[PDB]
Amino acid sequence: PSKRVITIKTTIKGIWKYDYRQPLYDLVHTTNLLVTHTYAFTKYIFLKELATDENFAFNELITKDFFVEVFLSLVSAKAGNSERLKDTTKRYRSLIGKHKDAYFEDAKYTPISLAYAQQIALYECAKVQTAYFNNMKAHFGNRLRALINKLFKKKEKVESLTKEMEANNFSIKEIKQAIRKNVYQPCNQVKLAITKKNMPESGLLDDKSVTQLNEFFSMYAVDYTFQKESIFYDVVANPEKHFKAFYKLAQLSEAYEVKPFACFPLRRTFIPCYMTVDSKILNYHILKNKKVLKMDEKFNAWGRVVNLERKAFKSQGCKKTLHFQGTLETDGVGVSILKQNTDTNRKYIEKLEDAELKQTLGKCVLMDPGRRDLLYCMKETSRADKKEIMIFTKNDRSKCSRHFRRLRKLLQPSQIREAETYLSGFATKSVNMEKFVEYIQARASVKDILYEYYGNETAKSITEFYPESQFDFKVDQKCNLYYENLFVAKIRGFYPQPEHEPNDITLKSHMYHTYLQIMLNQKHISERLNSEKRRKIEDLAKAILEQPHESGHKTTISSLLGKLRLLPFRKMKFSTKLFSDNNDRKLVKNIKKKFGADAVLVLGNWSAPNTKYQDPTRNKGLRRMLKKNGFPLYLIDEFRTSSFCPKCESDLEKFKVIPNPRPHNQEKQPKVLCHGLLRCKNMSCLEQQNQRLWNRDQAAVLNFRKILNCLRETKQRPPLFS
Amino acid sequence: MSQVYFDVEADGQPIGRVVFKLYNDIVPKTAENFRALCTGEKGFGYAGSPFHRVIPDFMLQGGDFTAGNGTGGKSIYGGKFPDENFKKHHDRPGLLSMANAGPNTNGSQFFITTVPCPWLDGKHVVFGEVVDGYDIVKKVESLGSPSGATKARIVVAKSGEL
RNA sequence: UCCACCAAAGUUAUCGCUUUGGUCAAUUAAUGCAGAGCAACAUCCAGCAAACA
DNA sequence: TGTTTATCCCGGGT
DNA sequence: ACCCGGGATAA
Ligand SMILES: [Zn+2]
Repeated sequence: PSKRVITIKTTIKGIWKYDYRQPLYDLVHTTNLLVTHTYAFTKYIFLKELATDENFAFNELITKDFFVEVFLSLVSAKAGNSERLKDTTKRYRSLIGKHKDAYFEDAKYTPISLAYAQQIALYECAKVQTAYFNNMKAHFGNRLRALINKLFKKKEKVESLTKEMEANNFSIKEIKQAIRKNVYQPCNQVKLAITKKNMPESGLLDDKSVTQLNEFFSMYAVDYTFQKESIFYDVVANPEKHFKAFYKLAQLSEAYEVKPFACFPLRRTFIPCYMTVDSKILNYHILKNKKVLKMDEKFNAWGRVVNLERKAFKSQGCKKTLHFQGTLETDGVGVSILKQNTDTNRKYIEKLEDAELKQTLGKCVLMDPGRRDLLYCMKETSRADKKEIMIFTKNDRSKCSRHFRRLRKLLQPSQIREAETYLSGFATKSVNMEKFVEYIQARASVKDILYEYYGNETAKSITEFYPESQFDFKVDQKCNLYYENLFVAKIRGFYPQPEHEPNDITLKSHMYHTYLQIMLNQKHISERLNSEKRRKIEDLAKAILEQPHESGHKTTISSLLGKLRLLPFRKMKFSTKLFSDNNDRKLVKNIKKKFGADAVLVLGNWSAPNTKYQDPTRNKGLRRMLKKNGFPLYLIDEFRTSSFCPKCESDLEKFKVIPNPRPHNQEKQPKVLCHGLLRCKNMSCLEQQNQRLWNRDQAAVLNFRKILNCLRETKQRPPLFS
Repeated sequence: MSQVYFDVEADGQPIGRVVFKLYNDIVPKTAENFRALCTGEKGFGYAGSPFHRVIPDFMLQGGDFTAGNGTGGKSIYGGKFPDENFKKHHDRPGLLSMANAGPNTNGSQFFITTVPCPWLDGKHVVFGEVVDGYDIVKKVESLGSPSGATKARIVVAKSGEL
């Protein structure tokens, strides 16, 4: 049978035994560091050779072995067996050592001692290579297109033509036609010529641009040609031949000031990243063992650290053929447990036929994928006097994300924000050697504090991020007790109160003491305080009763408890993942509820004019989820389904101008024409019993219903929407 | 009209008994919930619930049988039940009412009034009044402080129905 | 780069519109749900500050 | 895009 | 002398 893998999310608090928690913190917090350097150092090398001689053939260096050697060079260990070294390994080590001293001096890095690191580099480095390939596939072709757009000077020509036609006073239709023909057809011809490795027609590009195309083509071999007459497809099919071409394209883009994009992937996040903890890694690093661990003893060794009796570790899946193979991933807070069934040893609704289309009578639900509203769903049986409509907005799905962003931004210490601002002042995606060195120096200067701040969950914390800070308990309008921003609990029996009349401060001090006592009893708060701190806090609370008026005890308690404000960023990421999963489940449940299990989904494509190729719209992602839940899904053309009035097929137009709701665009454009509201140009609607108003999504779904009816009756798309 | 009794101990020393008579006819749901909690037949009850809050001349409070600090408690019908009615007013001392965080947030916690509370009318449900042991109520109140903290630990040692 | 959800009315299938009533686990918590079975996770990166009409 | 597990040599310590 | 790491390589 084919190999398949499943993953289960868990927390270290639930599955990991306490005795072996601290060593893991030492492992991950180290690995995430080395891996980061394993990226930067690599790029450093690629900048020292290419900057000196572009003829350097670094394409061979893009392999897992080179990344493994780079990772090992950052680890100090006893000398090994030089006789068994391979020639490729010798060359890689010599190349690394050529710049090792310079890179260490620039980054102020010291070789970290880590025995048995060989078994670790094989995993993380395997991902590093994956970063180099996929990234190119994700950015090469598109970026190439952008360069062409800059080579053709598309924007300048469009602006000049727009000004000329405004002087001539042409209408919108005429201007758009003139552009789409005169300015685009030559651009399409040039793009096709570049795609088929052919120089574009002379006269469409100036010398300063033809030289760029010639230089870009010089990178490839004389006899090499793009597979299937498509450079875009060739890049995906044979990425190995475009690394040098991709680097040259990035250099040209930087020369032309295109939007920055990282040619060489780099790990910039300071939060510890997930790493794979293999049985061997567990044996040699977590268990601190000093002998071989075979497969037979693999499960026995694993059981000494984690509780295999938990619900997550046991078998799962149909016939329970998926078994846990002693391999998992973790970043020190969250854990992804992997299970596998194999050993570890190495269609558009318009194209449906009658027999298919006519089976959904009364079951089709038309979905408009709004840019702001993720889905606007209307059942084909909906009536004007009996609405059957649902709305799923992107804001609802991003509620947790925005909440966590606000929490992170509000709780950011002054030092941390200053360091982040200083670091961001240095360009990172640029391939310039000097700028990269400056960025490395800045990162080395700021890491000492950034890693400490973002590693507060597991790493030691000694900096006073909140000096001279006073925190007092407060209760919101919903009877929730907060310290400064931490949630303590909900006092559901707090509303009954007399007329306050704050006659004495001692009563307020007693209330503060009661709130402190309530807070200290919480399970999720006590565990965050060590025994000495808890005893000191209890002593201060006792003293407060003797001297309630004095604020020194409150200040001391606040200073002691200041540690609580350090956000558990990894816990925040885990909560975000859980919230996303729960929101998807909620969407599925709501769809099944308000429309029933018989709902059949019809989804639009885009609001832009008609296109007949890839067009990588984001909706392609969402469709993956719905089909996995059992909802039939079909596509319907949308390019012209929002231009005509459903009532009488007349033209629709935006008529209401409202203040711009987007804060970053208000100053640049205080008022904008409403997009979600439309009116029909025909005035006879008033006789039916002003113009008839419509919502963009409502009109789109009505047009989709009309198209579906036309397909059912005549098996052809309406000419109006064609 | 169900009648219930509590035997109260402070720091392990019994202090007396208090008897409440409920308004089953006018407030059936709240009275039934209070009776069920007192009996403890469903598996939980006020038995051992501390008097975590006592404001002298204002109120006594209790019924937190899961945290003992005012954050716990749950009714037999679930975590919350809608407010029943406000046909009774806090016009006399010794009236028993349900504690809540706001409109339609009644749980299992309860409070006993010691003075007229006209301002509480229309916001809390009253479902019974003290028929005996008001002296014990005053004795318990004397151990409280304006901030609500009690000078000594006070718990409902026993609860039952007559 | 701020914006939780449902319903009545201005209102005609009326908007990042307006006036009301209802919804809540709040959360720096928990692997999630059903009522013992199910559930892809991670590095890079596009998110938007618009890369292809 | 990926989801590890064995074998061999020699320098050092008892 | 003889056994125990620890790196390196390989499928
Ligand atoms: Zn019309």
